[PDB]
Amino acid sequence: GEFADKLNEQKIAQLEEVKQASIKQIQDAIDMEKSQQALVQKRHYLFDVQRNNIAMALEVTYRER
Amino acid sequence: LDPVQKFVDKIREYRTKRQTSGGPVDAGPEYQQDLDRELFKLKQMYGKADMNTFPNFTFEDPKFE
Repeated sequence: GEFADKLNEQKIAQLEEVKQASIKQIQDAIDMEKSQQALVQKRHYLFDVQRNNIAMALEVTYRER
Repeated sequence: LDPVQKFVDKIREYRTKRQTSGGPVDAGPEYQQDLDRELFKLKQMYGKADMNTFPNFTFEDPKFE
């Protein structure tokens, strides 16, 4: 009788870790993708701020002259 | 006011002054001194350049903070 219960509870326990892993991994495929998307567009802006800053600073300078 | 009118006497003296061409009438060395003094304050106000001349320009490089 017990033969089943231990095995069964074993068998469930498994798919319980299986569903778990599975969520946790796909959440990670997810994070990775956000990391990427960010490094994409995202990062250029830093340099864009910088280039913009220059452009302005020359204009102000020209005008001031 | 009627006697008060008799302006005449002032004009005449205006007239003899105005009729005089040889600098400012009855010089007195002070005139130049005062002149020079005020001529100096204006230098202070307007700057140490030759106001008879068109200005030089060397422009500042831009500045970044």
